[PDB]
Amino acid sequence: PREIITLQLGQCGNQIGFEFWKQLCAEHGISPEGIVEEFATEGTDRKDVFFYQADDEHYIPRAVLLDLEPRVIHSILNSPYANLYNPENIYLSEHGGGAGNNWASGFSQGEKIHEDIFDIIDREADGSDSLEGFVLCHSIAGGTGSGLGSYLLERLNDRYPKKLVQTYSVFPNQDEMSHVVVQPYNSLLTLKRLTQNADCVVVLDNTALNRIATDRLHIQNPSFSQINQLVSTIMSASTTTLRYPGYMNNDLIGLIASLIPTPRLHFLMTGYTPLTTDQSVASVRKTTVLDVMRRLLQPKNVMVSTGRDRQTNHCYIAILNIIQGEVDPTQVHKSLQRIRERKLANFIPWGPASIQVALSRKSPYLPSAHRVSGLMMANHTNISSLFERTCRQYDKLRKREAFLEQFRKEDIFKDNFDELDNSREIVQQLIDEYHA
Amino acid sequence: LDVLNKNYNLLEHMQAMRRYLLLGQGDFIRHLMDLLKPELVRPATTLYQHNLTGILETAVRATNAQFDNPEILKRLDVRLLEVSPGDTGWDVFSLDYHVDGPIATVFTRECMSHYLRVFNF
Amino acid sequence: EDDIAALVVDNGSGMCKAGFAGDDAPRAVFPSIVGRPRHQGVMVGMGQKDSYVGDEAQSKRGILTLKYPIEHGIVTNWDDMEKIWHHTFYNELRVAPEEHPVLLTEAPLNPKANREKMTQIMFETFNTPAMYVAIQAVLSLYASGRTTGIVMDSGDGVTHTVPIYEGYALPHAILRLDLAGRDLTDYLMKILTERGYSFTTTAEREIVRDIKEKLCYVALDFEQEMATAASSSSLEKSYELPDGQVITIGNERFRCPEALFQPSFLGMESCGIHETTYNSIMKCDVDIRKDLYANTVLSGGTTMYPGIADRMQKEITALAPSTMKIKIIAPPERKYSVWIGGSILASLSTFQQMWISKQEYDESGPSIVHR
Repeated sequence: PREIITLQLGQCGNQIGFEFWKQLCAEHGISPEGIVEEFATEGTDRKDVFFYQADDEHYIPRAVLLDLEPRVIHSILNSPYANLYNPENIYLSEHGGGAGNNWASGFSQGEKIHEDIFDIIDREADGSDSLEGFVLCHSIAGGTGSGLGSYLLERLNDRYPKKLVQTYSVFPNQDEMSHVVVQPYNSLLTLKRLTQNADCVVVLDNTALNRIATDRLHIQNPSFSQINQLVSTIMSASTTTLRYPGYMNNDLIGLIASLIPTPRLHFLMTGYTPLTTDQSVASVRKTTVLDVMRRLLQPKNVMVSTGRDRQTNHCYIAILNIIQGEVDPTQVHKSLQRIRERKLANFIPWGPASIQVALSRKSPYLPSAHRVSGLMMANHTNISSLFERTCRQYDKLRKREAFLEQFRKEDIFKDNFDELDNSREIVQQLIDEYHA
Repeated sequence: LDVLNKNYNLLEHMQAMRRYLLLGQGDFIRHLMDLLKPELVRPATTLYQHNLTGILETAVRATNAQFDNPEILKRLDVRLLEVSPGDTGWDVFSLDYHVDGPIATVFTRECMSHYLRVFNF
Repeated sequence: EDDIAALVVDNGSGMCKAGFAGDDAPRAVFPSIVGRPRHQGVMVGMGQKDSYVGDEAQSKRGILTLKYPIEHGIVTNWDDMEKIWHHTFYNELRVAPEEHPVLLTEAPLNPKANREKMTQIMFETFNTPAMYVAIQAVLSLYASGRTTGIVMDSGDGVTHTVPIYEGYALPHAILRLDLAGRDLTDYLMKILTERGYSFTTTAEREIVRDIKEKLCYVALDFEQEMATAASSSSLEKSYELPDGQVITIGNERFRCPEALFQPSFLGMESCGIHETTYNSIMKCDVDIRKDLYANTVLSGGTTMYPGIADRMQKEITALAPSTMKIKIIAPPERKYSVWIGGSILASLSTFQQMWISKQEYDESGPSIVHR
């Protein structure tokens, strides 16, 4: 019916998808090894849209996880949520990889394991006779998720041409350049494949993570154990129309169709306010829906590093405001009434704009059926500031003679560096041209 | 009001018809309308009905594992018009909520005749 | 009136028995259960509801969550005990308890603070004009004739041994024994697997409680009945069911009433039913002990067996002295024998100055239950 195959790949893409499947059992009322609660069918009306359909009421995840590093998968099998995963769909015990840290490693390893990489991931494709598409849950940081992920964006474009492609990709961190220095090279090589060899992306910045991780979360030493908490909730938040029973844009080709203006303009800004557990003691007094979307357009919950004074000459075109759970829908048109009076979104002068709001009932659970949740999927034309940030860090590195002799020994014979530079400037010029 | 709750589930069928003629839950109708399009693109014939009951019944089992318990699948059917076979084939298909006994006390002839009209739009 | 215009509520040890007075059979009996669906969503098969109680909760058990207000024969929670009282008054009978005086029961050994709790519930929420707190022990004895003698409470819950002398019970003789009918149905389950027959749902485990009172019989002299079973007599019965499970009995025909006198089959060192009968009479006054042996009355759901009157007679004579005239008075019905005693007490010639009304509750609080 609407079966999606997630493509978890890389050192960071496997960990953000590990707790994504772990989030799904707590809201479906199911255990990874059994069914102890009856809340799975009376409370939740649809479960076989991301999981594989049941053979013994055991909803297998439709997931594949490949990585060159064996460290990310050795921290999985000792956890009690790995018995839900199957040891025959992806790998058996003692799976390995390369050495290995290179963008050209996984780019060259795709055609030497070409027979095996297109054998076991295609067995899940013909399980349903109407496949939705493929989401590449991969990474941009490092050479593991960026090297091999650029290969599958090409060969799955023609072997599966009538399928939706759209990824939840995480952006790397640009604070210092000591541990990694190959960061401007492997990022722009995948970013070219994300626009012409891929339809849509969902950007997730790393410098904006610790802006939120010290905002309300109150940590002193930033660890990697907090990167899975902001990411796994908004992943399950994006499929609330798709997993839980909704009516309009209840498919993944429903939501993405109403937000993309044009190809190579698909970078969607994400926002999510409620992350604090001591808000729970004051949501008993009928906290309404009239105050939760006034702060979405206000740049506080954003996960995109952008300029603060660059929003006057940029214009919103498509903005999504997803409320979940208890909505009190007699005032949801009242919340959309107050949008035109502030004009917090700059509107495009050539065409109409749209503020789309939708709702779906959440899990039968006490932290879910009590507190209001707001998921934002914006589309603003100030996203070229990240593309100006990455390009200015790209041409400055090529004048310092950095990784021009250390990178072209394997499988690179011609200069494909300006092939990425002009196509990035094509994106940056067509964005500002789009508001005439 | 308590004899319907023990035997007939009268006002439960009030919520139930909203899922099909008013299209409350979309997964019942999207997995329908996906499977229903390869038949609606051709003009309708005499042999149009016997496949539509089979495409209704395999659409309600891909989306359900507990809906066999109530008495709703026997009180909903496929309604089709008397239109000549030289049409596009899209406007002939509709679903209707059937009534037999005490559910026909609360549902007379004027109710579903208006529900055909709200269905077509 | 109160011959017909008074309600007899017999809150038993697992079943609530409501009905108007003057009858010899209760109106509506069902097991006392409540059910809470912890969240909402869609409700299929039955109506959209935030709380299924009573008979709409017995059809959905793996769909609902189960809760017993009466465990060990004593009320453990007072919110769901009132919810069944709301269910019996307004849904299964549909009469307002604001003009009709209400006759409700209690345990013989419950504290006074519990007895003050149930007076506060009936006056405020249901607004009864008058009521009376009566023990279940005195109602079954009044249905057996005069109000002197000892009753053998063995229901679904905890066995009570209450000796009553002419309407007044003894304070320091109410012995509490943990032998229950729910222990015997669990005892029948752990010897049915030895036959090879098991369960897969809770519904197959429910009919064992029906077979405990239907198929199993009491034989006089259990001791030769196992000796004739050792010589392979005809005592094995196999009951047939609509589904594929075939529940048979072997030597468990006579053993579940034998577990009353022999608690070693239950796996405990506790006293038998005839022993806690004998231990209760052995601390009474010595002149009224003769009046207790000749008025032994059986009551409850565990005691529902044919041929149990002469078995209790032959078992008590080995401990009691042989000069006492002992008679086991076994009524034909005994689950409902408490209810018929509450209705014949309701049709008494004089009950009008024994009413606990709204006026005395406003003037002395709930301490007027001391009487």
